[PDB]
Amino acid sequence: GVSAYLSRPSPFDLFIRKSPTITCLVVDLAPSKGTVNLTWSRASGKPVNHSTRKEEKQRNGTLTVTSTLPVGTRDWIEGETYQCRVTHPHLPRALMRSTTKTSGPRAAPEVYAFATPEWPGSRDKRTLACLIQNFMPEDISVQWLHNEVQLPDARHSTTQPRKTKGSGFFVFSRLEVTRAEWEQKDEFICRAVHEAASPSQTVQRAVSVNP
Amino acid sequence: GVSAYLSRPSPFDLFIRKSPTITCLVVDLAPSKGTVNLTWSRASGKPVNHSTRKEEKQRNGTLTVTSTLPVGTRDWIEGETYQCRVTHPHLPRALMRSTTKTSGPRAAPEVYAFATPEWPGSRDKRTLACLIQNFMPEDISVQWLHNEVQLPDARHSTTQPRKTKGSGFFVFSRLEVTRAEWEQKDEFICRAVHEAASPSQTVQRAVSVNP
Amino acid sequence: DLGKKLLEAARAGQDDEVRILMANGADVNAIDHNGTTPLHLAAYAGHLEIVEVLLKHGADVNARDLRGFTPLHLAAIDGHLEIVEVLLKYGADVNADDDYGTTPLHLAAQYGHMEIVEVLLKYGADVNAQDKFGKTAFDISIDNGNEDLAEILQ
Amino acid sequence: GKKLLEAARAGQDDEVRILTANGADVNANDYWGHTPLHLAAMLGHLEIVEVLLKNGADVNATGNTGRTPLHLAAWADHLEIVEVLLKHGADVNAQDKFGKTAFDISIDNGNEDLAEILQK
Amino acid sequence: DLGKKLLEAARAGQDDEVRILMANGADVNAIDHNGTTPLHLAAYAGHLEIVEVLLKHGADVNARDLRGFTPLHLAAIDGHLEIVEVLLKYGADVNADDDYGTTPLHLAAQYGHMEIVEVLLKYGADVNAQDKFGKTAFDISIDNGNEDLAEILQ
Amino acid sequence: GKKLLEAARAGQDDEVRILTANGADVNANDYWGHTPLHLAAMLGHLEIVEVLLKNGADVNATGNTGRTPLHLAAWADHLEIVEVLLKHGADVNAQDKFGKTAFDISIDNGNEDLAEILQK
Ligand SMILES: *[C@@H]1O[C@H](CO)[C@@H](O[C@@H]2O[C@H](CO)[C@@H](O[C@@H]3O[C@H](CO)[C@@H](O)[C@H](O)[C@@H]3O)[C@H](O)[C@H]2NC(C)=O)[C@H](O)[C@H]1NC(C)=O
Ligand SMILES: *[C@@H]1O[C@H](CO)[C@@H](O[C@@H]2O[C@H](CO)[C@@H](O[C@@H]3O[C@H](CO)[C@@H](O)[C@H](O)[C@@H]3O)[C@H](O)[C@H]2NC(C)=O)[C@H](O)[C@H]1NC(C)=O
Ligand SMILES: *[C@@H]1O[C@H](CO[C@@H]2O[C@@H](C)[C@@H](O)[C@@H](O)[C@@H]2O)[C@@H](O[C@@H]2O[C@H](CO)[C@@H](O)[C@H](O)[C@H]2NC(C)=O)[C@H](O)[C@H]1NC(C)=O
Repeated sequence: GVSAYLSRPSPFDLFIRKSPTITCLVVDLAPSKGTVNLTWSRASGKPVNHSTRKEEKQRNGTLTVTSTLPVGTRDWIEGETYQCRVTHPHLPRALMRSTTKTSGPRAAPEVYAFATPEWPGSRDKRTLACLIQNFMPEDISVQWLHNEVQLPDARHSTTQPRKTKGSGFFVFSRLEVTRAEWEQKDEFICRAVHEAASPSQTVQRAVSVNP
Repeated sequence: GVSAYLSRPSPFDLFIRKSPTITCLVVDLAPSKGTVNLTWSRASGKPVNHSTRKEEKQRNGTLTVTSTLPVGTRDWIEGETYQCRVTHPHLPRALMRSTTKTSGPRAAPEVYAFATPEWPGSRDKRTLACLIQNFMPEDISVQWLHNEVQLPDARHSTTQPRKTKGSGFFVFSRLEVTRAEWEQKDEFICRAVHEAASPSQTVQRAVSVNP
Repeated sequence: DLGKKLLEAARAGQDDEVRILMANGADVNAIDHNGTTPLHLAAYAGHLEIVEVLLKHGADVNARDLRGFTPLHLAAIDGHLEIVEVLLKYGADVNADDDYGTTPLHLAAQYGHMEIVEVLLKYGADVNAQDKFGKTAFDISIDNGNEDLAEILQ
Repeated sequence: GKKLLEAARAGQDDEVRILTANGADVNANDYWGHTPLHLAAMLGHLEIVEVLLKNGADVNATGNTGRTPLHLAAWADHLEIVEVLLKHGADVNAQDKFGKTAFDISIDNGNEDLAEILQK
Repeated sequence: DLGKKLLEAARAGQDDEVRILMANGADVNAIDHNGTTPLHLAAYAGHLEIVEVLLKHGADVNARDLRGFTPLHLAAIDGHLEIVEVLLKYGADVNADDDYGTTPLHLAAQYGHMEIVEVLLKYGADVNAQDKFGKTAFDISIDNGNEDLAEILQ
Repeated sequence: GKKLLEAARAGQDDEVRILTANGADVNANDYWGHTPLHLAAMLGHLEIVEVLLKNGADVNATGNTGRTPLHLAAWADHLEIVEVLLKHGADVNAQDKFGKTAFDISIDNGNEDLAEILQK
């Protein structure tokens, strides 16, 4: 009952933070006293950096162990492959997960943003929506911005990338805003970080609550 | 690689078609010799109607088997629990899946529809988006309508129901429309079928490509 | 406005409040966001005595919500036999269709209300009425398991 | 008074407890004449079945169909709830309208592990 | 219009087509949906000759797109040394910051362009400038494995 | 001429075939000096390794780190590809800058089931 996952860097970490990382997440549903070990290796054999390891036992009694390995921006876009080999004493066979740069057609995102009308009960709250469509590959980062201030990721929910009925991928983003926020400044910006958006890897769109 | 799934009746089938059904889906990644059997039974022991079975072998080699059972409306809304058992000669145990009416707080959906601006290339096509939010429980059916015609489901894409941290679930629907269509009539309607939309279990919003 | 509380009054069943609000000028055909009228809500909730008050005072008996529901549809769903009669005596379209071709006979068959289907039949309900999915009210009762009802669905 | 029926289905653990302090009927019947004990046994909510047991619900309560909490727990393959209801005392030979016992259900559904708990 | 064709011509390297479009009155500082000027694209794509021509026609050397990139940012990313020098000679801001705090020195360190780094430092680049995540170009080079470049950055 | 590299990495088989027929170099090299064959073996695309073999791809091509296509196939724990590559005359005793064979790589990864193939 052990699972392991390896992710590509987020476009935000790679282009905005300029510090890409990959994370090996291991989720043990029923943990024994043995300690999980996560080892890193590159396909070329060139040396891995020093990873960071995190450990948390959740309320349902499961253990989540993560290892975050810094990668090189050069090595990632030039196609290096990284593997994470997981060994635990009570696991009969090792689990290995790999990751590498995305492949296939490359399309820049299209961004549109909307604002819901004033519901009588929602006098002091409004819902803003963002449509990000027709991009490839599927990896993308979504951000909400107000008064030149990044809003926390917890304030909006972004759907998982889905293949369009036509061409590309599309995500949606839902964000609630308060009357105090739009009265201070009635301008909210939805920003997408995506590799295929040239030249700056960002596309954005603004929306106002008041017409 | 054998998995089984058992769904509740779609709100569309139960409230609109007036013919609620439950479907048992089995996907076998490596089909070995032997017949898959799917059997139904009710918790009260009352008889079940006659079901329909469908089989289909995809390109990758996998077998997909389905059994759809008609259920009664009064039956379902009064809390009858149904159970699907999947048997194959080369499976160690049998597989069992169960389904019953939704539970918990009940809240009617809010529906908002939006239209994307015209783009130089996409002058003959354009994208409509629908936000259905703050609904409980999580089962929802989404439909787009134009000129008293229900558009085929293959023309739109609807996101999985996602929970706003505090108040209800939300879905999004993306529909591409053609210039031929909005020139015939610039009224496109996004309708939701949901239990708690009282008294008719439908909530809707209209959108126009041009004001 | 006053129309809001009339809608809320008719749904809750507050008979005297409906009369008080109507006397004060409330619109007997006020609608909410789905086109629902107080006659719809009173027929759905089963308040015969508000149904009659609204009908005598100019409430549209064949009003349709955004789905195409007339009050008779909702009365057949919630199985309110006397409301079905009074609605029909006041000129309710017994063969009214919603956007999907659903007639009151379809819904009464779905929820197994034999007493309602024969009142509808008495008032000329079309046994052959087909929803846009191609199913008569006979088919709906068969698929919902009311074979005892499908016998009289001709 | 029948808000405990909806809560037993929903699995609201502590809701059930406050609903019994106010003395919601532990033998309230749904459309299928089944008590909140049936429903919690059917849907696998074990803490709940115990508080209904502590508050004095009939372990051998019968629905319209003659089915006890044991029947519904066997049908749903919730092995522990069967043991608990047995420990608190249930008629294993109780039949239903169609002539079946919890053991007959276990044979029809093919749970030998359940059948072994029942015949011992 | 002319701005769209000039942006495409400036990106593709279409040398004579930039001149014809500007002869037709194309705005040398035309912008697209994300604020990108033709100078941005010419600097990004490495077209030094078009970069020079655009500057000679009054192109804003410090133009910023919606992220806050100047053409110097882009020339630093792709490592076009001669374009960085011409941008600086025409008055580019070496310490230009984006909406996240990223200077050209940050981008040169991320992509390991040592000789870009030397020139930017010769023109007064703040080695101590932090992005809004609290990191200097020294930090960025270390996080990217360019430890040989980190010795020049402290 | 290096669209074959991305086509080998992406794994679109028919896309590879048509590029190879037009004469695209089967010994094209990425930033690390690896052919389309390296990427196909590493990414577990057996179907393409054979098409490349038909086109005569060097099975012992050395990357900039001195790794053969066999090295990466063992690194990725791809059993059948390794024996295919070995059948086409792979050099087992080749070593990288580190000084490692595919065997050493299965020893580091603890893949003795594949180390048997290399032992065998
Ligand atoms: C309680 O038990 C559930 C088992 O149902 C466990 O939830 C599991 O949580 C992990 C993350 O801790 C999920 O894995 C990964 O989630 C990330 C989210 O960013 C995603 O990137 C990965 O692709 C992967 O999905 C896993 O999906 C989830 N499992 C299920 C069935 O939901 C966990 O032990 C406990 N739950 C929580 C919320 O802690
Ligand atoms: C290749 O074989 C796979 C068999 O797995 C076929 O895909 C499978 O299709 C079924 C039906 O949609 C999927 O069921 C769905 O599963 C999700 C969870 O994964 C569940 O939430 C949904 O309710 C639904 O039951 C099944 O998972 C899916 N497997 C996947 C992920 O591939 C596939 O169609 C075949 N491809 C072709 C066209 O050859
Ligand atoms: C598939 O199973 C059905 C159901 O029979 C039950 O299924 C078992 C898995 C188990 O639950 C037992 O209680 C039953 O045996 C079979 O339908 C039966 O078919 C026979 C002859 O056709 C008939 O006499 C029974 O009355 C049927 N029972 C029902 C409920 O319809 C069916 O034959 C099985 N098919 C295959 C290919 O095995």
